[PDB]
Amino acid sequence: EVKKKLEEVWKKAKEDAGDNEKFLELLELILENPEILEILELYVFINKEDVVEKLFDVIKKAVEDAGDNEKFLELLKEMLSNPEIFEILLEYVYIKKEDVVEKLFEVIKQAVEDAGDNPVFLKLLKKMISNPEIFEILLEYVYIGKEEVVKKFFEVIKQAVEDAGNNPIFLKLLEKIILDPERFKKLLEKVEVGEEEEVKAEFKEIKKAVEEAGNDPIKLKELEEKL
Amino acid sequence: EVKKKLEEVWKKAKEDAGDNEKFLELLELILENPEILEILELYVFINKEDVVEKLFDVIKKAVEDAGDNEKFLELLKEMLSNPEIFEILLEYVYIKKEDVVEKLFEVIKQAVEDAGDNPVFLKLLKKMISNPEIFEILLEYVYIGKEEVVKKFFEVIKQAVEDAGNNPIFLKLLEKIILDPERFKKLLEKVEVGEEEEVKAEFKEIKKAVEEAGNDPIKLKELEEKL
Amino acid sequence: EVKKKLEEVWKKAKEDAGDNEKFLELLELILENPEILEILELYVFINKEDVVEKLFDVIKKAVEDAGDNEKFLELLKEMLSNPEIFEILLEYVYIKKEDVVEKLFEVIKQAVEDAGDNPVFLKLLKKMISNPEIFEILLEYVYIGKEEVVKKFFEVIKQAVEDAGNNPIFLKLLEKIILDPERFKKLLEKVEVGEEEEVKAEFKEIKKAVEEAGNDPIKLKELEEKL
Repeated sequence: EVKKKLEEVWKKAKEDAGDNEKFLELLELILENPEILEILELYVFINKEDVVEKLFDVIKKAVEDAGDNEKFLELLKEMLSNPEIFEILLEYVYIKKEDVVEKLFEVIKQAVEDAGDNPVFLKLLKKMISNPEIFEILLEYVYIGKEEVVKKFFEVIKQAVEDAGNNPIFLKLLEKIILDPERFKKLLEKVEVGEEEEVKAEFKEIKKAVEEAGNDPIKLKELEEKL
Repeated sequence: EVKKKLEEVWKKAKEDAGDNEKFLELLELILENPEILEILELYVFINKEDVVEKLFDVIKKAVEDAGDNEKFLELLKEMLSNPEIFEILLEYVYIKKEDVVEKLFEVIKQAVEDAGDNPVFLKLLKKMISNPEIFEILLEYVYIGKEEVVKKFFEVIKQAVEDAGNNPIFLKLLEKIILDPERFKKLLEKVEVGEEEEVKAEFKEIKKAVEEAGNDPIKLKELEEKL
Repeated sequence: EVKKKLEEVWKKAKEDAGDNEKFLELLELILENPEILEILELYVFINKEDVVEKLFDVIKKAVEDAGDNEKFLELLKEMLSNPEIFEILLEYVYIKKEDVVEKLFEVIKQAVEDAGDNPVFLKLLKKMISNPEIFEILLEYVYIGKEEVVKKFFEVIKQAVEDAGNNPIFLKLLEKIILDPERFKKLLEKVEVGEEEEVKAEFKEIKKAVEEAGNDPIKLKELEEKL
C-alpha cells in the first residue's frame, strides 16, 4: 500500500505542475535520496500523506517565488538533502506551521539576493541552515514574529565577511563562532535587544587579535583557545 | 601474502556454500566495502583468518536460519556494512563468543517476525543495532544469560510505537530517548527489575505532554528540553 | 572570474610538471572532490591564488621527494581528501609556513619507510594524521623545532603495535587511546620530557590487563571503563 500511496502523490503533483521545471528536477532529488525517501515511506504508513503533500506545495511555491534564482535553488537542494532538515520540515507541517516555514524560506532568499556574488557568505549560509539546531532556532524566531532579527543577524554576518581583509584565518574563526548553536543564539539575543553594533565591535576585536599574532601558528592557537 | 590468504578464504566458503544464495550475495557486500575489507586485511596479517572464517560461518548460519526473511537480511546488510559493528563482531569471535553473537542475531529476527509490517519499529531497530555502544550492550546482556529482557525491551518499544496515535512528534522523541546509550541502559535496567509497565507509564506521560502542547513549536521545544 | 583563475592555475602547474605522473593523478583527485574544490574557489575570490599555487608546489615537491613510495602516496590522498586537513594546510601557507608543512610531510614518510609492511601501524598513521586536532598538534610541534619527538612518538607506537601478541583487543584499545587528542598530547608531553620508556611501561600494563581478563567480554568492558 505504501508504494501505491507514494507513486500516487508523485504522479499527482508531477502532473499538476509541468511548467515548473525547477520543482520537477528537485522532486527527483527527493526520491533518489534513500534517507529522506525512507522518511516519506514512514509518513504514509503513519497516515499523513497530506503532510507530505503540503510540504511539496511549500517547496513548489518556493521554487516558483524565487524563479530563476540559482543561488537559492542549490540551497534548497542542500536543505532538502539533509535527512534531519527535511524531517523537521515535515514536523513543521503536521503542527500546521507551513506558513512559518515559507517565511524562513524567503528570508534566506533575501540574504541570497543581498549577497551579490559573495560565495563566502553563501557557504556560511549553507553551513548554518543545514545545522538542525540552528535551523530550528531560525524557525522558532519566525513563529513568534521576530523575523527581521534573522535578517538583521544575516546582514551583520554578511558585513563581517567583508570586514575581514580577505584574511582566511578570521573567516574560519568567524565560522566556528556562529555555527556553535550556543553562541549562535547568544548573538541572536544581542541583536534582538539592540546591540547590532556591539556584536560587530567584538568581530573587529577578534580580527585585530588575528592580525596581531599573524604569521605565528602558536600565537594563533591561543586565540582559538580564548573562546 | 595477505591477498592470497583472503582470496583463499573467499573461494573456500564460496565453494562450500552454493545453495545459499543469500550468503553469496551478502559476502560480496563485505568485499565491496573498503572500510570493512580493510578490517579483514588487518586480521589476516595479525594471523587470525580463523576469526574471519568463523564470522563468515556465523552469518552463513544466520542467513540460513532466517531463510527468506527479507526484513532481517536488510538488517544484516546494515549491520555488516557498519565498520565498527563488523569489527566488534570480529572481537566477539577472537574472545570465542560466537554463540553470544548467534543468540543476539536471532532475537532481532524474532523482533522482525513479531514486527509484522511495522516499518517505524524496523527503523528504530536498525538505528539502535547500528549504534556501537548499544550493540555492545545487547551482546553484554546475552552473554550473562539475560536474553529475554532484550526481547522484553524490544516488545515495549514495539508497543510504544503503536501507542503513538500516528503522531510523528512523539515517535521522533521516542527515538531520541532510546538511542541515547545512557538512557538506553536505564530503560533496560528498569525492565530487568520488573518495571515493564512503569517504563510504559512514562511513555504515556510524554505522549500526553506532546498532545498537550500540540501545534505550538515553542511549547514543544521546552518538552524536548525537559529531558 | 573565479572559474578562469582556477583553470589557469590548473593548466599552469599541469604544463610545468609533465614528467611527474604522481602529481598529475593527485591533482585531479583534488579537483574531483567538491568539498575541497569549494575551498579552492573560496580562496580565489578571497584573492589568494598564490596560497593555492604554493600548496600545489609543496605537494608536488612531496610526491617528487618520496618518488615511488606507494605507501606514502595513499596517505596524501587520504590527507588531501579531508576538507579540514586540506584547509588547515591552506592556512599554513597564508601564514607563510610552507616549510613547517614540508617537514611534517617527510616525517610521516620516514614512519612509512620505517613501517616495513606493518599495515596496522599504517592504519593508525592514517587515523591520526586525518584528525584535525592531532594534525594541528603535529604541525605545532614542528614549527617550534621539536620535530624528532614526533618521530620518537611514531616509533613508540610502531613498536607498541608489534608488542601486542597479535591481540586485536589491545590494538583496538591502543587506537582509542592515541586518537583522543587530549591523551595524544599527554603522551607527546611525556616523550618530550624523556619518559619514552615509561609511556611504554603503561602499554605493557594495559596489554597485561587485556590478557588477564581475556575471553570475558564483561571483564573487558571494565578495562575500557578504567581510562
